[PDB]
Amino acid sequence: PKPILYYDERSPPVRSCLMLIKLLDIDVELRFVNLFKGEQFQKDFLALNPQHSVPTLVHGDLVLTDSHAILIHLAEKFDEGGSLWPQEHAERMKVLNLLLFECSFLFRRDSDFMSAIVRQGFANVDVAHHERKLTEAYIIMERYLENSDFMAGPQLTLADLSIVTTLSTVNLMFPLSQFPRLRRWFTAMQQLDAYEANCSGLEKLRQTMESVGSFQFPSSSAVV
Amino acid sequence: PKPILYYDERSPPVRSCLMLIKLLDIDVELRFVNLFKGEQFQKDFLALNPQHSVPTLVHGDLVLTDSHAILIHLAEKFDEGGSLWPQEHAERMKVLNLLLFECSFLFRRDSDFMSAIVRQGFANVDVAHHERKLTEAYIIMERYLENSDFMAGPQLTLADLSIVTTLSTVNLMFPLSQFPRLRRWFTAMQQLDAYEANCSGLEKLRQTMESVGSFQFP
Ligand SMILES: Cc1ccc(C(C)(C)C)cc1S(=O)(=O)Nc1ccccc1C(=O)O
Ligand SMILES: Cc1ccc(C(C)(C)C)cc1S(=O)(=O)Nc1ccccc1C(=O)O
Ligand SMILES: Cc1ccc(C(C)(C)C)cc1S(=O)(=O)Nc1ccccc1C(=O)O
Ligand SMILES: [Cl-]
Repeated sequence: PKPILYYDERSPPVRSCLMLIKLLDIDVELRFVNLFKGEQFQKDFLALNPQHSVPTLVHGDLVLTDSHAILIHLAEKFDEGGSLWPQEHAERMKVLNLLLFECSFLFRRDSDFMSAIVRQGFANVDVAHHERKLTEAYIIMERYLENSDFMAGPQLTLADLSIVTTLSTVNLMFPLSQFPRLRRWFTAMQQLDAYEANCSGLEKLRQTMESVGSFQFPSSSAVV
Repeated sequence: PKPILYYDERSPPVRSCLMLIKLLDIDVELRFVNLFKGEQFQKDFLALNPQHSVPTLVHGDLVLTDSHAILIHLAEKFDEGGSLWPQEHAERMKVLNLLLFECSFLFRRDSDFMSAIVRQGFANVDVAHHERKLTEAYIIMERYLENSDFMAGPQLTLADLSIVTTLSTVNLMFPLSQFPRLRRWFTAMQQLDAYEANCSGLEKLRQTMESVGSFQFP
């Protein structure tokens, strides 16, 4: 039975899974869950995933409710032996470490910022506070890229797929002018055929956020 | 060379690593980084871990900056063939899925609440708001425990070690009396010899929070 992905492409973690699915040419059934309308609280979806979150993957009996587990599972089943989720223990641990950075730091802070916009309206958000917190994430990623060409080493890994979607979302608001390594890396990610899977949901998120938050992202910020 | 763990045992994720180290008899060099004094910001540690977070593990050339990577790494290096980090793919994915629940949901929400105390003062925290957020996490774990004795299945895994330390920290404020499966699970975890590794840091966190929060837990 082929994998089933419950998804809303506005979510950066969803887009990371879509990028991997395109990159590896995985045949997956897509089932849309509209987060803006609250469909993640439908009784049947809640029973499947009590965290009421996307992405959620159903693959046979296996139910995964975190993008980072979905990325690892799909890499192991469809990029077996490959370099996205590298074979050598230390290289694999490096990728895992950066996946968890994305979960615990970059996504956490972007989520905090974007949900404050939705709850309060942009005009009432402490933007300087969130600018400091997300600039710190930029600094950390710049450090990682000062030591290696991609996030977790010399070649593309799951860490880049996980991080680039949330980075592109942060960068709707906050420019990368002061971060040359992160700009070079982001530009390189944008040249990948798989990055096409990030573009549509990023734009839909931009539209939804501007509407719900009553504001406009500065057009000059996003690297394009 | 033996692993080096940079730690402050007030941190629940740190305590999860301490529990695994005791559980597996890992010879580790502990290096205390006093988070209350901001030692995670001095130049050499920042250069080591720009996230300025504990636990941080240095094992040869490998530098891990997240408790869940540290748990997996130590289980793979020191408990190959064990049930804590099971080899079968579906079981391993299930443990991984719960480790990420701890990171993304349970710890995130407990960190939100505790941060609010430190930043705003306990007297100014919207306790009802955080009670709702953390009770939702209790509800989810109760569902996870519906038909299995542990978080990720019939046996103790890394997921239980990760979750129990944060759970004990949430439980400083919010009791478990309404969640029968979760309360029984927690009592069972407290019977593990390895759980002794959680006790000191939990008490030190309580004391530090009550001092800085200018308050006193229930
Ligand atoms: C991850 C995510 C999914 C869906 C959305 C929209 C439906 C708003 C387009 C936004 C985001 S987001 O990355 O911008 N973060 C939030 C923003 C607002 C509210 C909640 C969150 C959250 O993460 O829970
Ligand atoms: C990460 C951290 C930093 C500083 C502290 C001291 C209170 C000891 C200064 C504790 C922690 S902690 O690791 O002990 N957990 C939290 C406790 C309070 C607020 C936030 C957190 C959190 O992690 O977010
Ligand atoms: C199914 C399996 C069997 C044997 C192994 C090893 C011999 C490599 C331990 C690994 C796996 S696994 O494909 O499920 N592995 C990981 C999953 C999540 C995070 C890290 C790993 C990892 O391998 O380090
Ligand atoms: Cl593989």
